[PDB]
Amino acid sequence: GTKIEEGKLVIWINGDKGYNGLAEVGKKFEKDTGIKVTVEHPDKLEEKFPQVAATGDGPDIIFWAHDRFGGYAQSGLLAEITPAAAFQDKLYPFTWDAVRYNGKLIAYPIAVEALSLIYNKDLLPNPPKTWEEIPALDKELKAKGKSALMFNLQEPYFTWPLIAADGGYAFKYAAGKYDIKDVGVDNAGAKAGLTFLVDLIKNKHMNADTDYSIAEHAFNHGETAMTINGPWAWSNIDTSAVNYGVTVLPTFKGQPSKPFVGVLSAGINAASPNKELAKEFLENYLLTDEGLEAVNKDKPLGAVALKSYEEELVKDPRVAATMENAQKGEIMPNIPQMSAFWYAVRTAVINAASGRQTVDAALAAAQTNAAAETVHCDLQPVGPERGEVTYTTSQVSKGCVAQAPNAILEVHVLFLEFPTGPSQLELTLQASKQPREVLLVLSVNSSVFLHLQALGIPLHLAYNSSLVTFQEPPGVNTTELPSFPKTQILEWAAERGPITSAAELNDPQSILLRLGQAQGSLSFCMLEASQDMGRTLEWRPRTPALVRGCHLEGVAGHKEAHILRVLPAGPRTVTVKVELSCAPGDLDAVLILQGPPYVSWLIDANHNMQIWTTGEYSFKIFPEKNIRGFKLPDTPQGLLGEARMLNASIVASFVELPLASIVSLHAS
Ligand SMILES: OC[C@H]1O[C@H](O[C@H]2[C@H](O)[C@@H](O)[C@@H](O)O[C@@H]2CO)[C@H](O)[C@@H](O)[C@@H]1O
Ligand SMILES: *[C@@H]1O[C@H](CO)[C@@H](O)[C@H](O)[C@H]1NC(C)=O
Repeated sequence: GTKIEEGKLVIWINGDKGYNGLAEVGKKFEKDTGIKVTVEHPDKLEEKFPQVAATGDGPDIIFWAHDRFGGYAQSGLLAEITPAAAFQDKLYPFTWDAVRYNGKLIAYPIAVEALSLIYNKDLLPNPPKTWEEIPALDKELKAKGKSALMFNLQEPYFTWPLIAADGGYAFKYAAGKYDIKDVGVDNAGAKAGLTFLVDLIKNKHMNADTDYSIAEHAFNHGETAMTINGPWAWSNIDTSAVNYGVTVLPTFKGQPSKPFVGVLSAGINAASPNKELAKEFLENYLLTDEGLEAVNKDKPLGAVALKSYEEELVKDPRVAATMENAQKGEIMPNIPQMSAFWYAVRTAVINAASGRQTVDAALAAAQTNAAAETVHCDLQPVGPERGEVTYTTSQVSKGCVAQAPNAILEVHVLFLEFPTGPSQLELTLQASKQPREVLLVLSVNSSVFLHLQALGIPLHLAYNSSLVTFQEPPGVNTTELPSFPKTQILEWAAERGPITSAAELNDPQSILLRLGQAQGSLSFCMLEASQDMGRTLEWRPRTPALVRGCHLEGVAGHKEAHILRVLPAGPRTVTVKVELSCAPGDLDAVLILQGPPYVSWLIDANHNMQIWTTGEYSFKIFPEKNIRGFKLPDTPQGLLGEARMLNASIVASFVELPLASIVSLHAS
């Protein structure tokens, strides 16, 4: 995972999309502006983004169907989109409606996705028009060693068209609003579609464990005559020798299959310093005939939101079929509750298809699990002038800690990466309790002025003399760092001695390295993503956390709530420093500290404020006096509600951080 860096763009998009073409567009944008663009497709990126954006990192731009973005915007994780009317006129209005949340545009619409029925012409010159005739057809095809239909059953998105065919829906829309207390997952028609699916699996016309890979591999090799998929899937079929047609989904109970219409959208991370660059890229490069053509060449986008290129794409009969099915379905709601809904429906379908539940029990349960938490406010990013949060953590982008029994020399490796320009770094090596000599290998990404503190350590240095400049240089204990890739640097260093710790740090402001603190028993040091270095390494990153806040409506008086939520495995004391500036002589404020059960809080504040925490807390002035905490809500909205209970009209600070040792908050 590439961290955010000012002057560059990170982009997340699902692994089934045309990220190759999108990266091509990024190479164009880089050529023009000199801004590099890194496109990646992490697994479950839609569930990862909300957690990662709150820490300040994550992609500058996230690509996903609109249904999720509402959630993100409720948590204050997306910047407001303010395109010029001239640009707004270039895309269809309804695609803008998809990205409308509380009157604000939260993303850019890209494409319009809808599932279609893909069939093999050689196997099925005349594909059935109804679900009901599929079984009778699968008998005939199984006689020939084939199957009628195979599509992904592990995601409710693919099976929804049949559930919704009769009276099935997610959230009823009326009076210009979605009613979150009205859900149509457990109704009769949904039960009928899902019961017909369960009847297909029950008769061995489909395999309950079939997934995306199984269905794609099966259809591309001619094992099955039919599959259900979206535009993105046509490319891999083109490579295959299969002669395929793309047409309207079958009817169920005489009614057309209603797929959920998605709108591939690009949201701009509220933690991004490159917002203006992301708007430039999305508006003037990605959304053009050329850009959308480059992406669509890799993986078809379906119908694009951009009108000029849509007028060309509609000439594709496959896109025409996508539109035909989309016209019969329902654009997904974009509300924050959709996530929960999806989870529920998922576990329902699965459990109902595996036989663990009856359709009735599975769907009733779905209706109950879809219930979402109470929302107390819409969070909003807070600017630097209002508040700033800096912290020290033990977590690293990549890291490893290991023990070296009997080793006469131990090796520590640091892969340090910095943005453009000279950077300043403080590095301190802390001696272990007692003669073992140490090797420090530090490779740097740019020029760095370094304060190295190593006291009573028989230390050897390995670095680049041209990039690293010392405030206090040593004369003799130095080795010129060879220019290898990182893995080869690790092996080169291992040729001198075993590696006890290694870490890749992005734009570190300060670093502390503790010798002889090796945790557990691990003899080989292997880099793992998002590793917790424990006591071995503690560093202060330069990028600050994402601070958020809001106003709690219907709450009298002026009372500020400052919330810090530490994210999740042993007893840990988090130091929390609070500096409130321009605070009135008498200020009513509360500090809410939420974290796992194993976290104690050590509080130091320049102001006298209420204290509301989990676990236990102690003031920095009274180390050994322990005050037991309360049981606090786990969710962000839960904590906001706890703030409302405390008569807080204004949430001044809201921060979410992982595995933090020290946390300094500042608010004015
Ligand atoms: O199944 C739950 C899932 O449904 C939708 O995800 C789609 C997505 O819209 C398509 O672009 C493509 O990636 O297929 C996905 C299903 O595998 C929702 O957009 C998503 O929020 C939800 O998790
Ligand atoms: C530092 O590394 C990051 C990612 O590895 C890269 O984007 C950036 O350009 C590098 N800095 C320099 C000065 O090359």
